[PDB]
Amino acid sequence: PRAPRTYSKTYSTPKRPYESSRLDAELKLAGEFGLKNKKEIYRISFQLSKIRRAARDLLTRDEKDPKRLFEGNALIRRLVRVGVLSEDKKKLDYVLALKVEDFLERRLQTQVYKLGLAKSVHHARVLITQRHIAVGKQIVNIPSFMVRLDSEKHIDFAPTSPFGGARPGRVARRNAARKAE
Amino acid sequence: GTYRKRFNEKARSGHMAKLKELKRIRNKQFTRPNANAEILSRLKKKRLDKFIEHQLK
Amino acid sequence: ARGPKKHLKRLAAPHHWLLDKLSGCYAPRPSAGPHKLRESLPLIVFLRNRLKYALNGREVKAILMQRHVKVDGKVRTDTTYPAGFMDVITLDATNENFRLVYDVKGRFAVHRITDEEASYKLGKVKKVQLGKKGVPYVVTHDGRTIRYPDPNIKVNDTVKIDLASGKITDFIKFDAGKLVYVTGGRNLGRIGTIVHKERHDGGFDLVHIKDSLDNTFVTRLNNVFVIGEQGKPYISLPKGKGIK
Amino acid sequence: GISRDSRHKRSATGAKRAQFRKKRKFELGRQPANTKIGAKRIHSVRTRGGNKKYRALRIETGNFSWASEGISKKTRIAGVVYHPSNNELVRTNTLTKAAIVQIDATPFRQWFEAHYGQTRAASAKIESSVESQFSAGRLYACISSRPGQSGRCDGYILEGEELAFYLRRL
RNA sequence: UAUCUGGUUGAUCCUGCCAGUAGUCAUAUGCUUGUCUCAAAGAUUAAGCCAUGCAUGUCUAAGUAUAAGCAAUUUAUACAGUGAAACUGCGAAUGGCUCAUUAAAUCAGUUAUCGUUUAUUUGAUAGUUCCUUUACUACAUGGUAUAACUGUGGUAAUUCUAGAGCUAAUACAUGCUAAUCUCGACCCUUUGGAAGAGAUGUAUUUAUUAGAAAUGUCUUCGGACUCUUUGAUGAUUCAUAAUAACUUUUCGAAUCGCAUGGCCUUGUGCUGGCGAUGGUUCAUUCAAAUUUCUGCCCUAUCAACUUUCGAUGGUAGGAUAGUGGCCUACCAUGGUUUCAACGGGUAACGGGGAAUAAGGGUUCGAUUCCGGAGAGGGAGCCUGAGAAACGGCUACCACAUCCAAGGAAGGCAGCAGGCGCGCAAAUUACCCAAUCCUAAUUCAGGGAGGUAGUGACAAUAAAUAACGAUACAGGGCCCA
RNA sequence: UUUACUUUGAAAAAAUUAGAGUGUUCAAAGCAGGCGGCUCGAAUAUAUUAGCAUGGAAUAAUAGAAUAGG
Ligand SMILES: [Mg+2]
Ligand SMILES: [Mg+2]
Ligand SMILES: [Mg+2]
Ligand SMILES: [Mg+2]
Ligand SMILES: [Mg+2]
Ligand SMILES: [Mg+2]
Ligand SMILES: [Mg+2]
Ligand SMILES: [Mg+2]
Ligand SMILES: [Mg+2]
Ligand SMILES: [Mg+2]
Ligand SMILES: [Mg+2]
Ligand SMILES: [Mg+2]
Ligand SMILES: [Mg+2]
Ligand SMILES: [Mg+2]
Ligand SMILES: [Mg+2]
Ligand SMILES: [Mg+2]
Ligand SMILES: [Mg+2]
Ligand SMILES: [Mg+2]
Ligand SMILES: [Mg+2]
Ligand SMILES: [Mg+2]
Ligand SMILES: [Mg+2]
Repeated sequence: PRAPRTYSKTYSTPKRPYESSRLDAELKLAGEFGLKNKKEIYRISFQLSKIRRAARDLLTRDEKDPKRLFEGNALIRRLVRVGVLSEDKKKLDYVLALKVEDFLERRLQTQVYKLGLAKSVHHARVLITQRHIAVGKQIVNIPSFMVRLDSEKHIDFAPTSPFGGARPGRVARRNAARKAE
Repeated sequence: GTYRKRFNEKARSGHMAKLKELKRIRNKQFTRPNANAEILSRLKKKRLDKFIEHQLK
Repeated sequence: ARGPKKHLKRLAAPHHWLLDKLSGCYAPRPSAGPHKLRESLPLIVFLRNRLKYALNGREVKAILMQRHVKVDGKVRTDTTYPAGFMDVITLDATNENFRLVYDVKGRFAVHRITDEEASYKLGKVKKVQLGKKGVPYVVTHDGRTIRYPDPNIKVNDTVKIDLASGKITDFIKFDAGKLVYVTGGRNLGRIGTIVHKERHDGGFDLVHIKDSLDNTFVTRLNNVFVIGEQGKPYISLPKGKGIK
Repeated sequence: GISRDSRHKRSATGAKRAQFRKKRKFELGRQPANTKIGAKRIHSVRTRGGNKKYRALRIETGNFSWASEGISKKTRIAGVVYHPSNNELVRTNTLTKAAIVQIDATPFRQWFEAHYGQTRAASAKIESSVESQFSAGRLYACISSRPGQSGRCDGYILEGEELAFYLRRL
C-alpha cells in the first residue's frame, strides 16, 4: 500500500481540569478573547509548553554550543516573526517568560477587534468566519490565524465583501427590491 | 505450542502423527508407494476391592 | 521468494532518488545493467523527477523510443536502464550533455558538460586478469571489459575511456597526493587528496583523505575513485567542488 | 525422497531439531548410478541450471594414462579387483572412482614396442612388477574419473608405492 | 499517594487513622452526529468451511497465414495491406494475503564463497588453407511431422477427445562452402621483392608439464652491435598456457525487416548499407544456496543428555550446482552440561518501531517497511535459469459439488460477498486511463494499484449568530 | 607484553523521532530549490551489545634470561 503519513494531536488535556484556578483562568481567557471552547486554550498551552521546554533544554546547554546557538537563534527568529517576542528581548530567558495571553493576542480575531474593523471580539470572530476579512490579497476565514508583524498592517475588508466595496448582500438588495416594488 | 488442542484434530490427522513421532523421540529419555507412478470409576473399583477384602476379612 | 524479485516499493527505494512517498506505491526498479541497483539512477527518474522534461511515464517512454537519449554514446530504450556514476547522457535534440556525479548532499546532480568532455568517461579498475588465449583485460566499475590494456594499469587505478571506440586513452595510478572522489557512505560526494592508505591483510583497506579546507576524513577503499591529480581534475566538477 | 538438508540431523548438543520448513528442491539428491561392466549404457540427467550430467549405467572401456611414459590409451575393462570403501562393490563388480580395476595391456604393450623397439635400453627399463603384469596380460589401474557424474571410466595405471600398497592389500 | 470532602464525641482546636476522591488506554457497549482536510478497516489461540463473479496473459517492419477471414490493387503469378485460430518464444517462481509451525531455529548487526548455480541486462569474445570414393546440395538438406484446418465419430457430463486426410518454422533432425603468422638465403638498399624451412579451432574427462664490470666497441653522434621475455592475492593445484588420448557429446548463424549504393570484361556477374533475432566462453548485473562471531520469554518439584535406528571425528566412495555424516562402508569413542546441557510451556513469526517513565526500567509490536514460512493436513514430482509451486500435477486423510450410478470435478490465510447462532456492521461498485510490473510489445493485460461508496478507528480546522434603539421597575450581587 | 576498560572514526536501509526552511487561506500535512554570478538555501542529529580501524598515563588481570650463579 501507499506509505503511511504522519499526524499529531495539537492539544493535551490538562493534568487536573477541575482545579478552580484553572476554571477561572479559562473563563477569563475565553471571555477576553472570545474563545469557543477549552480545546483552543489547551492547544495554545500545549504549544507554549513545547516552546518553553525547548527553551529550558537550550538554557541547560553551555553557551557557544553549536546546537544551542543554532536552534535557539531559530526559535528566537520564529517567535519574533510571529510577533510574540519583542525585538529588544531576543534571548531565551525572555522566551521562558512568555505566556498564553500573547499568542492569544496574535490571533487574527483579537487583531480585527483591536484595529477597529470590529466593535467586539465576538463581532470580529463573526466577520472573520463570515468571509469579510482579508490579509493582503488573501481572504482568511479562520479566527485562529496567527498574524505576523508584516501581515499585521495588511488586514482589511475583502474586495468581494459588501463592506469592502462590493455590491450589497442578499438582505440589502432584497429589501431594496421590496421597497422599490 | 507444539501440542496444543486444535479445533478439528480429525481434519489434520497427518499433522498429529508428526507430533506423536516428535513426542516419542523427545521423551525417549524418560521412557529409558510412489504417487507419481504410471500405474497405481477408579474410586468405585477401589471401593469394591476394599469391600470384598473386608468381607474375606 | 521462489525467484528473482521484479517490484520495488517506494519506501524501500534508494533515499537519494528523492521520490515522493505519496505519489504512488511502487518505485521504478532498475533493470539489470552496468551499475548496482542501489548505486544507479534509472533514466525515468532522470528525465521526470530531475530534468522535468517528462511529467510521467509513457512520455518518458516516448522520449526514449524516439531514440533521443544516448547513454555513453549508445541509444537506450529501457525506461529503467540503470545509469550510474560517471555515465554520459546526451540529448541531441535539446543540445545537452550530462555527467552523473553526486553532489555534496550525496545525490546525483544535474551537471551539464561540453561535447569535448562528453566524448570520454573514467572507469575505476576493479579487476585486471588474463583472458582466454593469454589476452589481458581490465574490468572497470561500470562492467566494461577492455582487452589489451597497458601493463602499468593495476587495480584501484582509473582509466580514461573514449566512448566512441571504448579504448583507454590514459590512466591514473592510485598513489598519495592524487585527487579523489567519494562514491559511498556518509562522506559520499566529497572531494579531496589522498594522504595515506592503511592496509590490513584479510580486511578492508582504509584511506585517509584531506580536503582543500585541510579537514581530514577516513573511508573504506571500495568507496574511493581517483579523478585526477591535485588541482587538475580530468573531469568538470559540480558546484562546491566536493567541499563539506 | 533423498535430501541433503542438515536440519533433520540432531544438533551438536544432541537436541532433536523441529521441522523448520518443507523439503526444498535446491537441496535435493538423486539415486546412485551403480555403474557396471558391460555394453555401454549412458543416460543424461538435467541438473540445476541448463547444465547436464551423464549417468554411466554400463561401461566397458575407458581411457587410461601411463604417467611415467606420459601416454594415454583407450582400453577395455576386465573387472574390479579392489575398492577401498566397499568390498561388496568388488563382489558385484560395481564401478566408481578410486576402484582398483584390471585393464587389457595390448595397446600399452604395442606402444612400448613401437617407441622403444624392445620386448635406449636404459630408457626402456621399467619397474619390474608392471613388466610382470605385461607378461600376464592385465594391468592394475585406478579410476580417477567419477562415472556417475561425467559418464567416463578414465584413470591411470598403478606404479611404485601405489602399486606396492595395493598389491599388499590384494 | 498527592489534592478535595466526610466520619472518628457533650462540644471546639491540634495530631493520627478510615472511607470516598486521580490522568489511564485496551475491549465491549449506549446516546448524538451539520461543514473542510484526512485516514483505518484482524482476532472463537476458528491457518474453521465456502455458492457466485473476477484476479495472467502477451505481437513488432523485423519466427510461421492460399482462414474456402476482411479490405484493397496499375484487377493481381511465390508472398507482400490488416488479421481470427494454431505452432513457436517469453511470463505465469512477480504481486497480494496470513502468522499456522518455529526458542540458537527465524530474525538484527557483522563475515566468507580460494565452497557453488545464475534466465535476463551491459562489455568483450569464434577466418582453423589443406587433408583420396570430388562418384560433390550450399544459388541452402529431410519427415526420420504435426497443430490450426477438411471430414467422420464416442460420452449424461468437464478448458475430455478417437480415426483418417492436409500443410509451415528462429519447432525437430541433419549438414558445407583459395587463409593468416614466424623467420628468411639471394638481390636491392627502400613504402623494398621473396627462392624456401616452418606453425594452425572450441566444448567434456583423465594424466602430465610451465606458472621463476657491454662500466665495452664503433657510429653520422643520433643510433647499432649481445642479453632480457608471463600477471594477481595476505594466501592456492589461481588466471593462463603446453603435451597425449577420450566423448551415444556440444558450439563454430541452412533465420528475419527496411533500402538499392559501388565496380566493371554487360553477366538476373562481383561487391555492398542500417537493424532485429540467435550462439561458445569470460566479466558485469538481477539473484539464489550455504556460511563466520555476538545477541532470544517462563521453567531446576526438568541433572545429566546424545550414541542399538549417526551422535563426535577419520579415510574412501555416492549424491549435490557445490562445502559438509547429506547418505553409504569400515574405523576409533567421541560431542554438550550448574557459565543451566537435555526436556517441558509459550493467547512465541523476528526486526525497524509504539506506549509510558525524571532517570533506570516495564509492556505491546497479526497489522502500511526488511526478512522467514504457508496456501485444509501429510508425502512425492513434470516443466523451466529460477518451484518441492498448489488461481501446476499425482497418491493418502477429513470434508464436499454434479451424475443417466457407468464416471467426472474440488481447494477464497487473493478482490468483493456468505456460513460457522436463534442476536447481526464496508460495495458480489467504476477504472487500467496517475505509480510501477509482465509480454513478441509505445498500443494489450494488471480486484498490484487507484477512484468513489460504506458504523464518529486514529487526527486537523471550524458554523449553530453579530450590531443597535426604545420602554418599564428598584433592587441586584458577595462574605458569614 | 597481551587482554579487559575507555576516546574518536567508519558502519548500523527507508519510513518513524528531534531539529532547520517554506503564508497548504490557518492547521494536521506535503515539500526541496529561488533572482539574473547573486558568496542565497534540511546545518542535520539520533541509536545498548557483537564485528572493524584508531588515541590512551590510571584502574583489574596477564607475563619476564627481573635484583641469577661460578
Ligand atoms: Mg462571497
Ligand atoms: Mg511474494
Ligand atoms: Mg579479501
Ligand atoms: Mg495475403
Ligand atoms: Mg506452447
Ligand atoms: Mg521447546
Ligand atoms: Mg527477456
Ligand atoms: Mg495425423
Ligand atoms: Mg554408517
Ligand atoms: Mg503461534
Ligand atoms: Mg510483526
Ligand atoms: Mg512458498
Ligand atoms: Mg481455510
Ligand atoms: Mg520460462
Ligand atoms: Mg505444495
Ligand atoms: Mg485460491
Ligand atoms: Mg501464487
Ligand atoms: Mg476476502
Ligand atoms: Mg487491494
Ligand atoms: Mg456471523
Ligand atoms: Mg522479433
